[PDB]
Amino acid sequence: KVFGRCELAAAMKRHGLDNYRGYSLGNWVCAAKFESNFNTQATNRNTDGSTDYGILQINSRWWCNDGRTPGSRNLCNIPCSALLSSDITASVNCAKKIVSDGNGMNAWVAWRNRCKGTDVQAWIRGCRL
Ligand SMILES: [Cl-]
Ligand SMILES: [Cl-]
Ligand code: NA
Repeated sequence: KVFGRCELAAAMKRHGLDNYRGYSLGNWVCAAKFESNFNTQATNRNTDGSTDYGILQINSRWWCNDGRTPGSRNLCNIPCSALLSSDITASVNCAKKIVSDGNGMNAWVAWRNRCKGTDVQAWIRGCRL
């Protein structure tokens, strides 16, 4: 599913991401914009053989099992394919564990390079929340 900006902001808010670990909603929307263009079906293979999945491009290296990432972990206890669902629950629930992992949203390299330190509130401006 490809979400509209405000539609995903509302879904993210409902699932508890607004100010989760201190990150206002626009940070979550901005990260999703640049990680997947708001497409729950996005996937992207990494050079080490791991794959990123979903609206927040969660990596199989640590967080989910895809049966093809040698030596990886499944810290979120879920098959990576669950992160591609039109239902964002798993992506949100696993992103909550990642952002609680000590590095905050720096875990998402696109957030660090394209959202951090910017006016992220613009990503939810105008949305009914
Ligand atoms: Cl594996
Ligand atoms: Cl933090
Ligand atoms: Na894995």
